[PDB]
Amino acid sequence: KKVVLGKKGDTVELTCTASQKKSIQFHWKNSNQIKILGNQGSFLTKGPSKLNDRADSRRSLWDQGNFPLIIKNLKIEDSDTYICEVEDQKEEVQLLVFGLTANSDTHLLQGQSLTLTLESPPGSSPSVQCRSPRGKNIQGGKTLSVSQLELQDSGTWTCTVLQNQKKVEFKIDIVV
Amino acid sequence: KKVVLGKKGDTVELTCTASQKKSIQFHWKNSNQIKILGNQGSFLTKGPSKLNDRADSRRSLWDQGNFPLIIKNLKIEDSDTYICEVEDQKEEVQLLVFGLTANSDTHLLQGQSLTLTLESPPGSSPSVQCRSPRGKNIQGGKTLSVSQLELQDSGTWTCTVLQNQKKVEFKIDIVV
Amino acid sequence: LWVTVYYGVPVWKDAETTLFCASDAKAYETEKHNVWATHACVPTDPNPQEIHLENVTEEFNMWKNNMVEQMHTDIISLWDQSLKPCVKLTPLCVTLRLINCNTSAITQACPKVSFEPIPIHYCAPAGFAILKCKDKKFNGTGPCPSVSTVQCTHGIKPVVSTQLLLNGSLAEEEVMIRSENITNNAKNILVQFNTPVQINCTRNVSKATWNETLGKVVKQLRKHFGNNTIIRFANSSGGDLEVTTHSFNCGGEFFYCNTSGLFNSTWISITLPCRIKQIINMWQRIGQAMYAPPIQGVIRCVSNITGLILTRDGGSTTETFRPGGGDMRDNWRSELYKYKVVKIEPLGVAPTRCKRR
Amino acid sequence: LWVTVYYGVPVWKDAETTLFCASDAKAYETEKHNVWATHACVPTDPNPQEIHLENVTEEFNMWKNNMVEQMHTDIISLWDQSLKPCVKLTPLCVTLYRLINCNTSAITQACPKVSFEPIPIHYCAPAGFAILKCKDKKFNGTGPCPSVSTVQCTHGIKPVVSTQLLLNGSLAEEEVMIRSENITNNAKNILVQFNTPVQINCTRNVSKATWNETLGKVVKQLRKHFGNNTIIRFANSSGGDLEVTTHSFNCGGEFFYCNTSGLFNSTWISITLPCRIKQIINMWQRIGQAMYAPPIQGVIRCVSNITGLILTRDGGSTTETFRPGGGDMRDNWRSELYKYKVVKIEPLGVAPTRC
Amino acid sequence: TVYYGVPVWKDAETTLFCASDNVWATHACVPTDPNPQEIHLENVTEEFNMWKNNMVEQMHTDIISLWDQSLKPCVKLTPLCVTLQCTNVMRGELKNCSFNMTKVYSLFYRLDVVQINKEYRLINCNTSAITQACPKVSFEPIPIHYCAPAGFAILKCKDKKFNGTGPCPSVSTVQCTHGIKPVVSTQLLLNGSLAEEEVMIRSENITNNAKNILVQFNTPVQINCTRPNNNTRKSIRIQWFYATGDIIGDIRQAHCNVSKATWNETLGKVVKQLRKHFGNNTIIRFANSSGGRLEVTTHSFNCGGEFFYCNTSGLFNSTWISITLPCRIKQIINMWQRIGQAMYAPPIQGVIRCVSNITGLILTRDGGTNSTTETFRPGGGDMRDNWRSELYKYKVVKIEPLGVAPTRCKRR
Amino acid sequence: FLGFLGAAGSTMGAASMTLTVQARAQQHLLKLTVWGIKQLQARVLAVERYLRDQQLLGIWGCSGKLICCTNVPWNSSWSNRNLSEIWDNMTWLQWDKEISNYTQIIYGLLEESQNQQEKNEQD
Amino acid sequence: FLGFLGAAGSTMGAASMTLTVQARAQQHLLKLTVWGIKQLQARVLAVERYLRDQQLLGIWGCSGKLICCTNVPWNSSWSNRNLSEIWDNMTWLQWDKEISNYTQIIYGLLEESQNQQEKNEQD
Amino acid sequence: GAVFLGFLGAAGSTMGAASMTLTVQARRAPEAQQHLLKLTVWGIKQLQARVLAVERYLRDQQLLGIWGCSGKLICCTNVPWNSSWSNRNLSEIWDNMTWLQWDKEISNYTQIIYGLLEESQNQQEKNE
Ligand SMILES: *[C@@H]1O[C@H](CO)[C@@H](O[C@@H]2O[C@H](CO)[C@@H](O[C@@H]3O[C@H](CO)[C@@H](O)[C@H](O[C@H]4O[C@H](CO)[C@@H](O)[C@H](O)[C@@H]4O)[C@@H]3O)[C@H](O)[C@H]2NC(C)=O)[C@H](O)[C@H]1NC(C)=O
Ligand SMILES: *[C@@H]1O[C@H](CO)[C@@H](O[C@@H]2O[C@H](CO)[C@@H](O[C@@H]3O[C@H](CO)[C@@H](O)[C@H](O[C@H]4O[C@H](CO)[C@@H](O)[C@H](O)[C@@H]4O)[C@@H]3O)[C@H](O)[C@H]2NC(C)=O)[C@H](O)[C@H]1NC(C)=O
Ligand SMILES: *[C@@H]1O[C@H](CO)[C@@H](O[C@@H]2O[C@H](CO)[C@@H](O[C@@H]3O[C@H](CO[C@H]4O[C@H](CO)[C@@H](O)[C@H](O)[C@@H]4O)[C@@H](O)[C@H](O)[C@@H]3O)[C@H](O)[C@H]2NC(C)=O)[C@H](O)[C@H]1NC(C)=O
Ligand SMILES: *[C@@H]1O[C@H](CO)[C@@H](O)[C@H](O)[C@H]1NC(C)=O
Ligand SMILES: *[C@@H]1O[C@H](CO)[C@@H](O)[C@H](O)[C@H]1NC(C)=O
Ligand SMILES: *[C@@H]1O[C@H](CO)[C@@H](O)[C@H](O)[C@H]1NC(C)=O
Repeated sequence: KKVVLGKKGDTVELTCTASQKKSIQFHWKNSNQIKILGNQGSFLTKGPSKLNDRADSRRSLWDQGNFPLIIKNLKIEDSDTYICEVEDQKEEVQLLVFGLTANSDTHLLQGQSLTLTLESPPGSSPSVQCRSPRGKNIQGGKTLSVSQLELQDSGTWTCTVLQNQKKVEFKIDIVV
Repeated sequence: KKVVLGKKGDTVELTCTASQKKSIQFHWKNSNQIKILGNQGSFLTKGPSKLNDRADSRRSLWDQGNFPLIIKNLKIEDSDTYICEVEDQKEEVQLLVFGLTANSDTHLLQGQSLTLTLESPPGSSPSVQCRSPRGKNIQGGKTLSVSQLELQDSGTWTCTVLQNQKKVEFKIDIVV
Repeated sequence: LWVTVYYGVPVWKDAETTLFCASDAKAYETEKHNVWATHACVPTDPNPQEIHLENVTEEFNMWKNNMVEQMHTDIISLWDQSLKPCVKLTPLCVTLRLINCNTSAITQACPKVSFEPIPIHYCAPAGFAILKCKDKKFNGTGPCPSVSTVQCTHGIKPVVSTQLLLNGSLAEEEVMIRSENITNNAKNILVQFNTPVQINCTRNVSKATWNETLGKVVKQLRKHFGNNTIIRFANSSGGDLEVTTHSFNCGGEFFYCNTSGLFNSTWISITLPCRIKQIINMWQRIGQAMYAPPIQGVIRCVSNITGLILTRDGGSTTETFRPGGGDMRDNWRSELYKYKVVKIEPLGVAPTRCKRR
Repeated sequence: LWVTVYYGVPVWKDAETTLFCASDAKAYETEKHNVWATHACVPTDPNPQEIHLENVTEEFNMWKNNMVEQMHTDIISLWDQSLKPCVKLTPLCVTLYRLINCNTSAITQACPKVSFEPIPIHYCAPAGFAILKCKDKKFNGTGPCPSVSTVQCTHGIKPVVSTQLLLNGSLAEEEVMIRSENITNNAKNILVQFNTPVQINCTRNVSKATWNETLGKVVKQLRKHFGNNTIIRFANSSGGDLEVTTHSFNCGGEFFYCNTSGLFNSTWISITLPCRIKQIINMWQRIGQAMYAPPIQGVIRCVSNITGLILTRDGGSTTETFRPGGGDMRDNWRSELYKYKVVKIEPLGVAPTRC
Repeated sequence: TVYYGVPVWKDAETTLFCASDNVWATHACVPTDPNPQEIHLENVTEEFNMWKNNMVEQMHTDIISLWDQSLKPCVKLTPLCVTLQCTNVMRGELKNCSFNMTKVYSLFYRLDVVQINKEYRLINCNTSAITQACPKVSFEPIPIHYCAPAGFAILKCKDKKFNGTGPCPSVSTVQCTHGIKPVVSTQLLLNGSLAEEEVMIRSENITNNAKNILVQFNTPVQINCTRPNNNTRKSIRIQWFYATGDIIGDIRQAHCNVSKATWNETLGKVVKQLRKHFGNNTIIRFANSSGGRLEVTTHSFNCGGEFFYCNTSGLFNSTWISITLPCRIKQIINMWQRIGQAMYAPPIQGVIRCVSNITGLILTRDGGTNSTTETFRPGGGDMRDNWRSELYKYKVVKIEPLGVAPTRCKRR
Repeated sequence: FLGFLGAAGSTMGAASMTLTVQARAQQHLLKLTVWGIKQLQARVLAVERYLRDQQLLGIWGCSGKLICCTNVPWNSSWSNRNLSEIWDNMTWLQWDKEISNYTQIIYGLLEESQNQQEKNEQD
Repeated sequence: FLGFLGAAGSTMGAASMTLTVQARAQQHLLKLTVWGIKQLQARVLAVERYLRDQQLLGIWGCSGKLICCTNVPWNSSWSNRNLSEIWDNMTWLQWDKEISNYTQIIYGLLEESQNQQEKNEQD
Repeated sequence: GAVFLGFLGAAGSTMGAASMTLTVQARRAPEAQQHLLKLTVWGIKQLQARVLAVERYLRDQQLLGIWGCSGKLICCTNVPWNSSWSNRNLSEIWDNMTWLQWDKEISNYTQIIYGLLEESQNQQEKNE
């Protein structure tokens, strides 16, 4: 179950390889067997989904046997399984996409509580340990509440998505 | 033996029959085996008879299988049997002609005898049944003596002369 | 139990052979399609000796055909040589899994010339013959009850169109809908109309003729389906603009006509807003092309609508079929369905009825 | 006695199939004759093979020969291609005895002045067939030929249309010959072949005392069939359409018809013939009429030799009179190919070799 | 017992036909086949002697036959030879001639017209009727492939060291020969096929003085000659006969430009190979044309339908121990050394520029001067060798797959 | 002369007999010469195919003959079934599918059996 | 094909001895293409006819043998004369006439011979 | 059409390689320069080659059926195998001698070889 995590608004890459190198018909199906994207000859047709503008494919590599699917401006509901059937195999790919951001815009002072928002996706077992390089190796779930705001409480380190021994990186917006 | 009858100067249409409908060489012969009319490919030739200036055939009908013989301005001495030679038949047809005229065109009185002239073909057995509009079916020889001239004596007669059950309408000049 | 060998028996076998085209090219027209036909295509057969075969059961597979791919390549050669892209951009885009990769631009001679698609028959070479099953109830796979051997196929126009097949063949009995595998989506729908649907393009589709054909196609679908979950035509799915729009070329100009209005009927005269774009993507191969601006002359194009392409959608009620296209192989499949190349082999194998040593 | 099969035994059976034409057509001549020849014929073989046969007797019947029909149909096609009548009438007279007007259809065609020059033609049987040729000079037209020889392609025939006088080919080998289906029957034509050609010149005229000598030879041959009595006589042509009454032929220019009374006016115990070019003809190919353009102003001269005669005797009642009246062109083509028969090879057999 | 189907070749003779890509130089020959098949033959050593080979003999027959066919189509000039009253007009050596037609003036060179008795006339017009060169036709050489009819194969020897004789390592079967340039050239070859980097000399008998020596250079050398002549052309009736016209400007002998360095280096390779053939210790020399019949003495070639005789005796003469060059032109003709009719080529209007590459050269060894000097005077005049040089690698063969070989067999 | 095609889908046994005696203006010239040559190619290709077939039958030990029998066994793995039913309700076209995967095998075995037969006859 | 009848008119024995061994500008362009097409069609017809005859002889078992003996005996119920008289007095030309009334039996034995040979090979 | 072949490897080695080869053998007109008629002409040449090939094959097959082979690639006769002509060792003429030069060595008398073969078949004829 290969899985990727996006930044919930960034451009993420999903590829299924065809070792035959022929640029043949392919499509993309979701967990509900709804078409989302594929080719027809040498063109690109987007399936009738809710991600038509949101996702697209890299046409240039079709001749060389690579048929990807690239989604831009990601969001929480995009987290679902996808399938390639380039000749007959049903190569599956798992996608669990969600981001972590802040909610306390300006009402913050010395000692007040800050709030964090995590898009918890249904049907997953994650453990968020988003940290900073300046010294905030904080452990928390949804809300990131700290009693004191020192110099070691800001920045962005490698976010530990921790979904089946896989790690990614994305941004945390806090500056001092 | 088919027999046709003439009126001493009219047209007579003797007929052959082409069982193949191919317009193949034929020749019209007489009882003395003298050629009168003949086909040569798609042309038309006349043998050395007494009808060279008289004989004629409707050329257009040959291709459909009809090979007619036309003898315009028929005369009594020309009354002879004629034979087709279409492919192998010796189809023999006979032509008989005799002219009923009046030697006294106008020299006649009320009750004066009348003389008729029947230029019969020699070697023939006509049966002169003059079917006259007076009600007098005259059975006589060459001449018919009319011993009375009445006002009813007008009108063209039809002296139907039978010969082996061969009849044909006749228009003789009897006008008053 | 000793096998013998009989000879001369009638045995056919499927095979792949190169085919030669027989187009009736006048050869005295400046239009490039005709001169190409003189360039690589022979003239048509003087007299076709079609031999009917009776009591023959032949498993026809209209999707596992060879003529479609051969004529695919040949028509690519047509479109490259004739309608030369005077600005053509193609990604050579060499590999080294991600790799940055390049696009090359080629310039050419660029004349604005009318494209007249005269029929291009395809004839099998010597030693092989094509088979056509003449049953009007072919469903795309299985035995064709009546089969006849021929040397040259019926004249095909090398039309290029999307979402609407143009200048194509006509079905005899019913407006047939054919798919290789209808039970599940992602496989195209190919439709053949009994009656041509006239269209007018200038710089309109006659109603009460398209509507009855839609009634016929929904009747056929409900025949294939269970008479419930009524099929209704809907919008184009989306993606590349060419597949979403009715794209066709006649007279050297690319016309992209929005067809949403005609696919806006729910089943239990109309004018089309056509457009012209200088930038295209060739059906032949991945890339983009730039062409000369259109000529000022008003272009009147009248072409019969003969085929229609749909796509199914997965469901957990009423069916919705989206217009499809862009796979020109499927396009000429709709016209060359009833054809199959075959090679004859008189040699055969026998039963055991012999003892000779 | 055991049946054994032999392959290649010399066995033939008479049978007709379509023969193929062979002409050394130049193909660079605008005259429609060479155009037709190059369109529907093949070049003659440089090495025709003729194997003589010994101790063999075959029965030849030129009158019932059917290759002549093939040649006649082919020349009808040739004439339809070459001479295009620019006024053409053809009787239809559809029949359901002059039942209808039988109005002639009035096709009008192009009217070009194209030269019509005869060229030699050969007929070769298709592969698997043979064309027997009777080399015997005493062949009286029908019956057995004591000596025969096989050759695939017959001698070059010039297809020449003409009435009352054959010309331009088919010279007799040794003696003047008389041929007829039935010499006693008057209707059947009598073909006469000349041992020596008499040159005839016609201009926009025949050599005398050579015509007389050939006529004397012909009357000798005729008396050989007759009882040496009943002195032969020639006279006025019989009568009918102009084409049969007078010598009709064409040479490059327009066909013309020439009075032949001077040619046939002798009773056997330089001659100039008045000739008139006409544009109104009766088509020999099929029943009908045609009209042609006026002839070219340039002087047209034709040189030919009268190699043949067609005569029909008068009916019997004394003396015998012969008149020239040959119009059915099948007769002209029977004269040229009187000695050729199509035959099929059947090289198999059965013999009792007792294993 | 017989072995049907076995590949065997017996060297045969067959009449090959044209393959060309009004002008008689390009007559209606068959077009060159589109995909000339070529099958290599491994481990096949085929005996060759292109001096005696059947292909060279039958190719001489075919070449002679085609030249005979190709000469006739042009019209003739049989009766025009009459008495001519002419006056002479770097000596120009041009005579203006008048002949009484009711008088007409034409221009002839000194060499084409000799004195008769001032009074002038053609050399052999009375003896051999002169033929006019058709203005429509042009004398141009094009590559002419040769194709064997059905049932015959063409063998090609792809060996650099071949020399035209002896066993050949690699051979191939080809339907149509490579393009042959029919070029008229004496004691020299023009625009022929490029040879191997090593220089080949070929001779039927190296010791024999009678047998010619033919040498093919590795690298083509430029031979372009120009005749700066502004001539015109006249319509003099015999039927409109068309002859030389008046002249404007000054005449120049056609000067040919050759690079001295590359010519010297090519003949240096040539003398190296000649030392190989005749002994390195022996000293080899070169001399001018030997002499004899005027045509064979000088190099004879054609450009623009006009024949220039390069008797540049200095060029062939290269004395050794082992630039611009002038030439004449001629209007009277003895082609293929035929004793029959002599056709006449009138001049073409405008300058004549001829550009070509030297590809070969022919000499004749002097009788032996034994081991002291080996003079190789330029020899030629036989048009057989020119076509012979171009196709040294080609031969004709027939297949007779009917081998018989002794194997044990009893059967019945 | 060719016998390329024949009877249709029918009892292969009956067709077994049928073969035995079954068969043993011009407007533009450029259209004729380029099309007639194709049909002539078809005829000559059929002739060459017949010659190749006869050659292969000969190297199998039976040239010329149309119904050739020689000693070679019917292997059980070659879709063995009741012979009678193949004779009644089976045709050559349908039966071609059932033996396609064994055709090269049977060709090879018949070939080496012919080689063995000729070797034994010679020696 | 027309070579064979060269032996006609000779005694059947000598004829069969001979049978043992019998053969042991646009002007040029149009000449090459259409004339060639027809000339070559003739040759193809020739070879096809010869192949048909060879095939017919092959069905009888005597493939490629000019002379051969088949095991079926001569039908002697119908009138037939002695062998020595047959081979000497007559010649092949009128020998077709003696069997012309057998033409139906000809068509019989021509098929019957092959039926016998195939029944021997099948049994 | 079996007259077409180019493999000539068995010559130096054993002839038996040629025996395997023969057994294995047993089992667009651009009109730019009027290329249409050109393609027709070249097709005529090729088809003429094919028909001459089949005619040549039949010509050889008639002769091969004159002897007791009639189409068999590997024939068998009862004539003596050499011992009177090219009396070289069988091993060297079957395993070392090149096929072409072997065929020349034979063509020294190949005509009389064919004559004796015909005599052999004649003797086999009417053996009874
Ligand atoms: C499908 O089949 C239809 C036919 O049913 C076919 O339509 C045809 O298209 C051609 C191409 O445009 C039409 O030909 C036109 O004819 C007119 C009148 O002769 C010409 O003037 C046109 O050429 C000029 O066009 C410009 C004027 O706007 C000029 O400026 C320019 O210089 C050209 O010279 C043009 O050739 C033809 O009339 C129709 N036939 C019909 C409508 O019946 C169609 O092309 C086929 N294919 C498709 C994809 O539809
Ligand atoms: C029988 O065979 C003879 C063999 O001589 C044959 O004679 C030829 O007849 C023609 C027509 O009468 C003769 O007339 C002319 O000959 C010249 C020179 O060859 C040609 O140029 C002529 O052709 C043109 O003539 C017109 C001149 O203005 C053109 O307008 C016209 O279109 C023609 O193109 C014409 O042929 C000819 O000389 C003789 N001789 C030969 C050798 O041709 C005769 O026709 C044959 N048939 C019969 C029934 O006699
Ligand atoms: C072509 O026509 C075919 C008709 O034969 C269509 O058949 C499709 O076959 C697939 C098989 O892969 C069906 O998918 C399901 O497969 C499961 C397999 O068992 C378990 O696997 C999955 C995970 O992989 C799991 O989610 C399941 O719940 C199971 O635990 C079966 O159990 C299902 O019953 C079903 O077979 C498709 O459903 C089936 N199609 C249809 C319409 O039923 C095929 O779809 C056609 N293809 C195209 C492109 O048209
Ligand atoms: C077509 O008909 C055959 C007949 O048995 C059937 O097997 C096949 O599934 C059908 N295909 C479709 C797409 O309906
Ligand atoms: C007779 O006329 C023909 C023309 O058809 C001519 O060739 C021939 O020389 C003339 N003379 C003889 C004796 O045939
Ligand atoms: C002959 O022609 C030349 C060149 O045109 C001219 O110079 C010369 O004067 C002419 N000769 C006579 C005698 O006119």
